[PDB]
Amino acid sequence: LICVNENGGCEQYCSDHTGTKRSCRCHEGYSLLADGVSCTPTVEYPCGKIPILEKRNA
Amino acid sequence: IVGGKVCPKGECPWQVLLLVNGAQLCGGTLINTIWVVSAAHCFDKIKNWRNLIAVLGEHDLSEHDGDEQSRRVAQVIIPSTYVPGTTNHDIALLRLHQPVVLTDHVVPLCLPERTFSERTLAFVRFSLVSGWGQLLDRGATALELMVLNVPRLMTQDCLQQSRSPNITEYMFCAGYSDGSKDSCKGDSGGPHATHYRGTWYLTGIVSWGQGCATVGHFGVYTRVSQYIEWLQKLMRSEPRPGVLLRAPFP
Ligand SMILES: Nc1nc2ccccc2[nH]1
Ligand SMILES: Nc1nc2ccccc2[nH]1
Ligand SMILES: Nc1nc2ccccc2[nH]1
Ligand SMILES: Nc1nc2ccccc2[nH]1
Ligand SMILES: [Ca+2]
Ligand SMILES: [Cl-]
Ligand SMILES: [Cl-]
Repeated sequence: LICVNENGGCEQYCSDHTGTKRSCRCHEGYSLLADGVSCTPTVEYPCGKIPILEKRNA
Repeated sequence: IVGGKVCPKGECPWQVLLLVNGAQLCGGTLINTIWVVSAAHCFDKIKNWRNLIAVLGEHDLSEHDGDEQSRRVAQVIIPSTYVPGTTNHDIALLRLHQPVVLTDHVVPLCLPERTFSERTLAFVRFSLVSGWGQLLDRGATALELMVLNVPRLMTQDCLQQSRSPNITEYMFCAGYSDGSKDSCKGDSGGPHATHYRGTWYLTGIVSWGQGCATVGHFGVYTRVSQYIEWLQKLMRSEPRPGVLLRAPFP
């Protein structure tokens, strides 16, 4: 997998590593799940999410 | 904003209103609790730098509902390459004097990594632009916050479809050339926000155009991806005396 195609499969940020290696990362206020691609909020108000809508579908 | 709709209260929670002596100046984007991104040109005619206020949680300008949070702007940081009265490098980083409190109505927009922004976000066709600017060319400004969805053009196609400053690599075009839908005066400095897999990111800053919703022309936005490292470095720096700071770019 490579970051220039389909975001490396990452939900957020992607780093290419020497070889056929890729690492996904998440923004502050999120952590990477064991799938190695998804980001989940670690705080009440993570950036880029709209609380009234997140609650409207919780 | 011309041809958009009211942003329902709390759905544009990163939107900032900048005031000078209580009067509407510009918009801006909150990116964490003490930092706001706006447009350099918003500050071309500031006389007393100590009367700039940032308001978060704002929606309807005719009433106070208690979700609003005002802060003094302690620093306006502008790149060395910006020249007053011109269009290129139209970006400013504003330090608030005290953090805002994150709430349902006050939330930062994510400042993305450069590669992610260049390789991924730059290809998301539509993004949202917002503000309390003019609802019409030569018309009154909005009392309620407006938002508009606009498509992004590759610069080659912007130049081909348009019919005066260049569109530099520090800019991009977005919107419509039929005169129906645009950002306008007063929206300057506000967010062009891009959704990707459930999260929103800052990709542009309301910057300039030929009038507002002028047929044959598109809106122009500062290409934030060019400034990510410049911004990140300034956010790790200690404050300096004096509100206006010019900082080397790159
Ligand atoms: N960091 C963190 N992640 C959480 C997920 C569910 C509830 C509380 C949590 N705190
Ligand atoms: N209130 C609260 N605290 C949280 C921490 C992590 C994820 C979600 C959360 N909601
Ligand atoms: N007001 C104002 N804004 C400026 C931006 C760059 C250099 C000088 C400036 N003066
Ligand atoms: N498209 C567009 N963006 C603008 C920002 C300030 C003034 C006029 C403008 N027209
Ligand atoms: Ca209000
Ligand atoms: Cl420093
Ligand atoms: Cl000063």
